[PDB]
Amino acid sequence: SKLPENFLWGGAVAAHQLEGGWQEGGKGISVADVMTAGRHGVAREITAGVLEGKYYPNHEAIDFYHHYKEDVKLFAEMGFKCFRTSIAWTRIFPKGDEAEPNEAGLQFYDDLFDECLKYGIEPVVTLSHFELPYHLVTEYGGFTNRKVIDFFVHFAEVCFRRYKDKVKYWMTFNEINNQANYQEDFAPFTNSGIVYKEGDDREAIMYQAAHYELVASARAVKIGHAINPNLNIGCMVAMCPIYPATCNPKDILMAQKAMQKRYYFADVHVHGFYPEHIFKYWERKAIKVDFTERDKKDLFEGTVDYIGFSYYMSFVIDAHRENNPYYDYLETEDLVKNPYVKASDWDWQIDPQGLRYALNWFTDMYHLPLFIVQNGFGAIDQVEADGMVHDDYRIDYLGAHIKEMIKAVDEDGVELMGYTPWGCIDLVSAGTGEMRKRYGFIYVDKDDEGKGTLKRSPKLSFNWYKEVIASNGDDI
Amino acid sequence: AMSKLPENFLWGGAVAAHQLEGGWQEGGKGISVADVMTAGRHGVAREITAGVLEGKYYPNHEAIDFYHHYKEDVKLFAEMGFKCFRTSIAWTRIFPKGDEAEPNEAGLQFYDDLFDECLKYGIEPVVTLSHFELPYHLVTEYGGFTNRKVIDFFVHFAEVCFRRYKDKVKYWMTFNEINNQANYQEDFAPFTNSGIVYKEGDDREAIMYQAAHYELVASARAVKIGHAINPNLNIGCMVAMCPIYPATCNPKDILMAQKAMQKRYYFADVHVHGFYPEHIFKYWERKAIKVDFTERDKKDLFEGTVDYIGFSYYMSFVIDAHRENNPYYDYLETEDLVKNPYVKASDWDWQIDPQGLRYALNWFTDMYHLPLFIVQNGFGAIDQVEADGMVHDDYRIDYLGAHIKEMIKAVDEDGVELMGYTPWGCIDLVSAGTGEMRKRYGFIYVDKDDEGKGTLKRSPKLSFNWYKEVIASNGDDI
Ligand SMILES: O=P(O)(O)OC[C@H]1O[C@@H](OC[C@H]2O[C@@H](O)[C@H](O)[C@@H](O)[C@@H]2O)[C@H](O)[C@@H](O)[C@@H]1O
Ligand SMILES: O=P(O)(O)OC[C@H]1O[C@@H](OC[C@H]2O[C@@H](O)[C@H](O)[C@@H](O)[C@@H]2O)[C@H](O)[C@@H](O)[C@@H]1O
Repeated sequence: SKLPENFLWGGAVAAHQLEGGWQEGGKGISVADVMTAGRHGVAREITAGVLEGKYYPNHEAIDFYHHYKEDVKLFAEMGFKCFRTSIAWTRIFPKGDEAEPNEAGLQFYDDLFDECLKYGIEPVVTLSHFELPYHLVTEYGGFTNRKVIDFFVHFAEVCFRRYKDKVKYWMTFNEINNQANYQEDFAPFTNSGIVYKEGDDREAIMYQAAHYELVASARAVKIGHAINPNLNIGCMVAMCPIYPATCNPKDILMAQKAMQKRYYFADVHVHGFYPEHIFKYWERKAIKVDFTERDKKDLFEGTVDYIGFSYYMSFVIDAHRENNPYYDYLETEDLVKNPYVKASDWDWQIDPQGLRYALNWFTDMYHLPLFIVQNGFGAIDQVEADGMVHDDYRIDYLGAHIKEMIKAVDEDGVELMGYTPWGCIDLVSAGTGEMRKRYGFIYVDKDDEGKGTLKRSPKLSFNWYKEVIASNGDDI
Repeated sequence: AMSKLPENFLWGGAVAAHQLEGGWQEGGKGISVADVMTAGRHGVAREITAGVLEGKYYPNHEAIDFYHHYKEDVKLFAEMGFKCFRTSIAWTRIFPKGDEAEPNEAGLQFYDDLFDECLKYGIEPVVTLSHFELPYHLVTEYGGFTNRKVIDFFVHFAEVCFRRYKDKVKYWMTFNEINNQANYQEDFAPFTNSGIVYKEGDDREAIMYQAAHYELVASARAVKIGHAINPNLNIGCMVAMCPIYPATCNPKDILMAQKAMQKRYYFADVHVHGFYPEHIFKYWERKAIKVDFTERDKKDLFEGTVDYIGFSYYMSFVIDAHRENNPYYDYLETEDLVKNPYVKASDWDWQIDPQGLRYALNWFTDMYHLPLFIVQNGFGAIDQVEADGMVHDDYRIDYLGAHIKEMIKAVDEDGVELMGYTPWGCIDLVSAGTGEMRKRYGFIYVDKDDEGKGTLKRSPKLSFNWYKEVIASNGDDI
């Protein structure tokens, strides 16, 4: 085979997107519990707490909390070699600032992790995934507050210890670089728990939180390895490679400066220091960041073991916008459409070839092992009279990507730990809080009005993926 | 009130021993590879003759007699106010055949006198150990750098120079533009980079990779002994940086660009990181290229990484996926590249893209986080002397000006770490590619034509006083 024997095939999810039981076992209100439903072309509403008259899809989600044994069993039917999820911060520390963790909460993950380990499924765990306690947001302002660093490090330490011999693979902060787009409220609210107000420099406040998180990460990495040196602790960034529209030298420069801005987090996770261009940017913009000598030391001592990343699409930038003499990157303004590729009904361009670019790029910059912890295809699914979703459009997409990651390993020589398709069981979509935007090999009976039996049934892609794993990639 | 560039920025001018020196037999200097290369023209290759052949014109034999003129010439460098001066040590001046037990004293003394003369004016020498001029005996007798035995010979040479000049030269580089031979389809680079003489049947690519590996090992070893002799020496690598742009956002074009860069600059990853990128090893399998490569070599490479990246910039390239039957995205420099439709070009069809210099600087910075040194940049054009007795080379001034502006942006806005800036061919010399005098790069005009005649008189061009003023104001006033 072309992939190494122990290659980690699996499937990915996040606590707040699937678990449900948002109030069970003392679980506290998380940022996710206050975001209402939306849709393609309509933003999710972020409320000042749980308001009457609103629908909050994450509250009940797909009730994985009461269903996990049945679902894990399916994951084992496909033959997962691993399973990625996050530990819900608000199940361990309801409000965030407690001196002691919620035991019921630790127990739930004990029970979940034991369940996977029965079938030989190695857990892969993300510490923060879009679900910090909503209390740290109201009470402290989220990761704008330096003291929240220690709250995260407490939470991580607790988690490392309880699971030091059950969980081999960890990631600190989910897609730490989504907030690179400070222009809208989603990323800053979910990466970082930032609610903006009048006169706030949104960009300035984003960089501070990002810095606190990068520093929280480096401290957590360090502490993990002390507890169990064998732990593998990685970072996690959303990779959307950014292509220059043409060989016009300005487009070229725009592309390079955009990548630099979108992925400086990686350089810090990896090299242990900020690149010079960020400081130059801050000076230019008069952005001041609370950045200490101790921070600088934590960052250099807390670099990651591998890079985990999501991949769904690629972008294209050009130099069309004038009044940009410094070549700033505006995610909401500088991006144009790639004429050479197709897209989803949500307009996420489909570019499997970009997965290979990405893998090569990470490899060339960083020379660390890599882990595709999210890749997937969100689409409308229908049920055929035969009772099964025939999702060949999903199979085609996953398929084309696998073929490219294999080329990268076999022809290019990148070290890739594994591959984890995203939303492996139908779940509440992050960007939209939509059920109708489905990603799973497994269909869950529930719609965007929250009606349905919630019964699960396999999709056409279920057996397909099963054969993929069993063939270790030789059968696409 | 500070400048955008550091106060100790190393402004200077660059050349190579075999293109200006002459005295190609003086002091027992041996025949080098350049001494058997005839003169050419744009479109017409120089001829690589087997030995020095009667009835053939070899322009490097006399060049501009800098060997006799150096003192007055260095005086001109001082007049413009150079902070540094870059040249190479002619290998064949130290080891005429290359395999001697003991070095040549007269050759050593020459560079002693030359370096002394620079320092009399406060000009810091920047030295390149191998610059397209290895001993020709090593070609005929050993097969050049295709022979593991030449690693030793080179390191012995590096060692002698490091010793002799350990308190005179602070800035060194090992192999000039070591990556040119990435273009192995044509004879030039492989023969100048590496002393390779191909015959019918050769796997040109495979042989290039071997010589390159040996030079990379020889480079690591030189770095290590240089530092042992004096840990303060700055010893760098030297690569030709022609950045390679994808034609369009077609993913296939994007990938051709990334893979081309990977192919053309792996040299740098080795110099900097101290090991090969995996993609090379993978590539070598697909091609069944066998490279003689010991654990000892592994160790040397990993331990002799460089202090800084010296590079040359002249232009940007463009690539696309138009070529058929390339399912693995191999890179052929003579076939995959297309013209940039957005820029202008010199009379020798070199494209002018100063913004590409800024891209280059960020690329090195992003990949390697080392100090960079722009050690060659220049504009080759036809000069004519006006009635005031001076060449009015505004074209040159404009070219250099534009590049300098971009590099300032890289520093002042992008934060790259740049040690200095060395316009190439600061004095009119014999060109690499063509062995031409008419392709002038200089701030200083040398009266000598392509038929070998002229008084060899030196005189300032208009750019002379321009550069002087660029330096005096540390780039403030371009
Ligand atoms: O549910 P969604 O909206 O389809 O998102 C998919 C899945 O991937 C990750 O985020 C997806 C993307 O959402 C935006 O922030 C940007 O377009 C991208 O940067 C980002 O990758 C999340 O990890 C996950 O929770 C999402 O459900
Ligand atoms: O060949 P020229 O006109 O002298 O210009 C090159 C000059 O700078 C450096 O570049 C070498 C060039 O040789 C050509 O054959 C290639 O096509 C170019 O890509 C390459 O840059 C040399 O280091 C120097 O010796 C040359 O004089």
